[PDB]
Amino acid sequence: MDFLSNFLTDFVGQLQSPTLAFLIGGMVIAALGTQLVIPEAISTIIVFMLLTKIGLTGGMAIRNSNLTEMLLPVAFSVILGILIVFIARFTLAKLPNVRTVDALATGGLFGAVSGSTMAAALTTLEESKISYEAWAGALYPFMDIPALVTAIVVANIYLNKRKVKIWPIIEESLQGPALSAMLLGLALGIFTKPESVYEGFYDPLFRGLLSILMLIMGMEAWSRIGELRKVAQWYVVYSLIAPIVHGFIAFGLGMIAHYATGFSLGGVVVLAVIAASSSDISGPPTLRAGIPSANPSAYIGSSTAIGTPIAIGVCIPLFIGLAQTLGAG
Amino acid sequence: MDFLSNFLTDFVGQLQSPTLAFLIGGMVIAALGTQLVIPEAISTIIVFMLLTKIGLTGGMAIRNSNLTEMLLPVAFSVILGILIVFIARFTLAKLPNVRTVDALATGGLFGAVSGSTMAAALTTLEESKISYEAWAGALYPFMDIPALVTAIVVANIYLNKRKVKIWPIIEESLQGPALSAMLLGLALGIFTKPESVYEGFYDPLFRGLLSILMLIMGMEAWSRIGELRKVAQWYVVYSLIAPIVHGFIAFGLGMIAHYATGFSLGGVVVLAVIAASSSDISGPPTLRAGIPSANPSAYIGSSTAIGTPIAIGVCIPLFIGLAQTLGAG
Amino acid sequence: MDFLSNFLTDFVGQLQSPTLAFLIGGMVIAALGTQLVIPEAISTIIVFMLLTKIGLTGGMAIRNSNLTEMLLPVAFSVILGILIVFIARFTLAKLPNVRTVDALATGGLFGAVSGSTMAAALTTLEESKISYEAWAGALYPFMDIPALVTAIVVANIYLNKRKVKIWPIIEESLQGPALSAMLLGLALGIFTKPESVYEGFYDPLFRGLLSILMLIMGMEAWSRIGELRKVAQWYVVYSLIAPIVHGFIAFGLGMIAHYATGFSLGGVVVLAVIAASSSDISGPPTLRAGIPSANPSAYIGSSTAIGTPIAIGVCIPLFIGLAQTLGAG
Amino acid sequence: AKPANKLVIVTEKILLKKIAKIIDESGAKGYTVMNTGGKANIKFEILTETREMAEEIADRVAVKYFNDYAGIIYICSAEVLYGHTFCGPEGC
Amino acid sequence: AKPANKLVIVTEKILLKKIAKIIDESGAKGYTVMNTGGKANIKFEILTETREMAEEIADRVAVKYFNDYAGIIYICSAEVLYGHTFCGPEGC
Amino acid sequence: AKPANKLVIVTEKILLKKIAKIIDESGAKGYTVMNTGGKANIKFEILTETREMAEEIADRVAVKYFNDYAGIIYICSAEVLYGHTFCGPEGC
Repeated sequence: MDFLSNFLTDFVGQLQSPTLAFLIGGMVIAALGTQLVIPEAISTIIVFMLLTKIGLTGGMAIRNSNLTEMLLPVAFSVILGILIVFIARFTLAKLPNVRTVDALATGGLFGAVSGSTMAAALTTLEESKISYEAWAGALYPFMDIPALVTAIVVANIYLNKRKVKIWPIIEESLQGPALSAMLLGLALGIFTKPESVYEGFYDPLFRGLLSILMLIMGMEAWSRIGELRKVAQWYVVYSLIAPIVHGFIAFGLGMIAHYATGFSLGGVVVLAVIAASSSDISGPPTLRAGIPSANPSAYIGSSTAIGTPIAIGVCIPLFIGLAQTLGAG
Repeated sequence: MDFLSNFLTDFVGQLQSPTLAFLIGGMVIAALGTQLVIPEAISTIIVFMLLTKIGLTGGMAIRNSNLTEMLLPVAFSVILGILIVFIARFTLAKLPNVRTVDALATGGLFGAVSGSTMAAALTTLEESKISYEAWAGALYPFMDIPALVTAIVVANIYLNKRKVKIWPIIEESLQGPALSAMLLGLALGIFTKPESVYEGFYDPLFRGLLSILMLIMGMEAWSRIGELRKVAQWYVVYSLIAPIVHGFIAFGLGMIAHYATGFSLGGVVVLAVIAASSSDISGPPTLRAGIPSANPSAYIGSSTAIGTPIAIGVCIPLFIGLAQTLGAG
Repeated sequence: MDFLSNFLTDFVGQLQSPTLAFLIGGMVIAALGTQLVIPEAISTIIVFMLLTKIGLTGGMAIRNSNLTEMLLPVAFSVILGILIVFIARFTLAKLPNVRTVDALATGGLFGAVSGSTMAAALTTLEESKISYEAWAGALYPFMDIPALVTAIVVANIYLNKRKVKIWPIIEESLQGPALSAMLLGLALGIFTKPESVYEGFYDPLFRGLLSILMLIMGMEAWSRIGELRKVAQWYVVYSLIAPIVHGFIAFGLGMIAHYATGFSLGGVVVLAVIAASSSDISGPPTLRAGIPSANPSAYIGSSTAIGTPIAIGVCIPLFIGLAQTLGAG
Repeated sequence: AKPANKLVIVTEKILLKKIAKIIDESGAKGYTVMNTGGKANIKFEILTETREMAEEIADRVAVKYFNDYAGIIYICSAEVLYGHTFCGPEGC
Repeated sequence: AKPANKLVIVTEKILLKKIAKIIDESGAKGYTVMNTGGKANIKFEILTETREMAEEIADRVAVKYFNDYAGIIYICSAEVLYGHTFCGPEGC
Repeated sequence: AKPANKLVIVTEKILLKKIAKIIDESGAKGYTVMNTGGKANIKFEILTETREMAEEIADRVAVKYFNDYAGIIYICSAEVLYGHTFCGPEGC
């Protein structure tokens, strides 16, 4: 049976990792009233460089691996991203005081993927000596894009009925920053050979630049908290429980691919964590330009301030611990 | 019977290299209409860091190598940069509709050197296991500076005829950005010992930062393309054939040093590529402040959009293939 | 009889090191009239990244070492920071034409700590194969903060008598930029485990970013020099001699801990250099917001232009040479 | 010495590529966009010969984005001294 | 259009978090701060309904920071066209 | 207050160090330069006591760089409230 004795030790290990320590450390200094600011120019280039590596590592892995082995987990990521958004449409969009336009916006971010949470799952898996598929990092675009597009399409359809086109929605969402960079990383990885520039400039300092960005998110997450208390009380209950619910559905779907194909038991952890994670880098900018009517405090503050720490501190130890007690680990 | 089959593989290898793949990838995403922009603050510091490494390796090699052996190839670089500018004066400046002010400006950029093309020649040479002189990277200042100065001096003299001073032209060009950064790298390398800071912070991610800069040039090259089709039809014919002609003259001069002195057959490839390359970092800003009357679309768009891809995709495989069929390779 | 011949070789070695060569190289290009500028966005993130590494290495050293072995050297840093500021109160603040508000401000910067000079002492010590305490990098906050706070407290008290709150003085100084970043690095190092992100992103390119910052300081040091000749003639005499006097007091106090505790003879060199150094990164901004009436050119120009080169070119070779002739080296 | 109206549009940075389309389609002979803070933002500066043309850009932006996004637009009276795109081929 | 007075404050960057406190405490419904060089600096742009309130912010900054720091503040008359926080709940 | 003329010069970034020489040689008591986006321009803000002095800076820039470079300069009327370099040792 599952045990929580090692979960607390694993939970603390996530609490001390630079991905979450900097995010928490940013909250502490911002609460204390620090005047430190990271210039917007550096923040813009960090977002591009973090996702180019994600696109690159998802490109050199999709061309080096058999496509027939990675079609069912990819088909599950596409299904999962769409399913999570619709869950918020029938669960979060029906509480007493919750705007349906805001419920779809926050459902889209929770259905999308978090680069920091996904990068923390791969780091924690190898530190636990659990083997995972090398192309698990290529699942980022197959859950992010379908989740963002679904949120915009359903919300716009709901808005039209309250007094339709998908391609203009897709092309405007996908061509924006932080989403074209990942495709650029994808296109270069699949066709070209960026191994010389990926392992020398994009890989070694990817997690270094991530720590700076979590500090930016952590510092601003203090402002979102308290501003998130001015909308509704159901965006805190959802952001606390949805990552657990989304991950458990992902884990169940991962087992179907684990028995149908040779999907490793340590690879369903990535699929579970990739679904529990709520996007905070390429999600908010995409939903802001796709659903302008949505309050950009009930879906940015509910996925960055509460969405990411839970999916990175309570989900990763839970699913890795669940994989260890269920098989290889 | 020598075969061109290896040229196509080498041409494809150059097409997939990060120096050219990012430049081509920048054109593709910009054509698709991406909103991804690299902030001007990052672009300014990339130019300084890319040219400091060129200066640092150009100084740490001048003081570590015998000056007697390198004087003739260095002397040839000075004559080569001046000769190329005058070639455009009597070849491109005599076309039906071509302004002599613009022809001198584009001749100066094509006579100057390109860090993205020179760095690709050294990378491709070592991938082919062709030994080159360690100070071949010190030829950048000895061709770039004479070429830019010659264009400014000759164009100003031509302008005065329609209604002269060399030192004010030199000092204003030399003290601008992207040119004083190299001299700072040159002075530190020759006198000081920057080896600790060069191989830890200037060498390892020089080629990584180059990829970002090529993406910037590639994205903006789409705007220059089409804007170059409205000035004249001869800036495309020139920028396509001039790198081949400039390199073949450099190769012939390089073989003179290969017989007069011990200049390696892999060193004439650098001398040939360094002449075929068209400057796109320290070239346009210097000519903009030196020849304001020149149109900054017939000499920036003719050297960044067509000048560099030809000199990096069609010239490097051609000369390396020429060196392999001529001797050691 | 001890010889000064090796001091000249060590002084030349400091003259050629990248920490001082870039600072001198910045003056040379600025004097020659370069237009090269480092964007303010990059300069803002360099300061944060240089001090986070200083804070990080001061946290991973405190928790890894016995506290009883560092109580006296740390207590000496607190005493030294306060003592140096008061020295300028009774020595520099009594010259014919010297404002007492400015004298306290420059006393605070000279009593504080320089991250560049401290980083050059550790680098030079290992080049001389002199073992030093691994937690010597943790002495930066225990003298920088008391020195800056003392300068603000004494000057403000002097201002009130010349015609109030004590705690806001500390919290306003401590929560500003370049000082909260160091504490952020301190808190993460002591509690969390940032070894993965420190040794891969913060340590390997710490001195590389330092060279750029010294270039920034070197370029602006030309402007401070020459304008510093319009305030008083005693700010040059003090800045030339105070680092020698401050270091020799530090050496005497540090040598007391060498017999009282197990403080290594190579650790008093750090304590001597750390006191001879004058703060130029986190010092000027703190004193500007703490003592607005102080001229921010008789204490910035007297500690960045003259304070740092003397403490990094004439102090480090002197104290390292002194330790070698006194014992282990 | 040519009267002009300085229309200033301060909005969010997400509308950089959308407001500029409205400005260009309105016949404005060049604009000026720059970064802007505040508790991130952008600042437009469109110089229009006549007020009716400045209000034409103002109306087409407020009724399209100001309902969902946050911004303020104001007009200042400025006198253009020299400009090639503004003051025709010979003027000012 | 609603008449307004545009108070511009150009000071040092160290006063970004101190001057903005004076603006907010004075009842100004939104300001505009951006990076600025010059001879490092910052530029404020506060739109106030009345001149007496624009000068109120002016006095509270000059007598508090201009004696020690360097700065210049000036008022320009601009007409606000569209704005939600400025023109009340319904206006302009 | 003290009346003043706000001369604004918008040019290319390459002329940052050349136009500033014209401003300083003209006796202007400090200028205000800042970056401007778009895809690389700069924006100057010079406050002059009289129009005859603002046009002197305008004359020496347009006839020297506007023939080859692209730019636009305009004058706005603003009243200086507080300033040490502008309003002498005690004024305004």
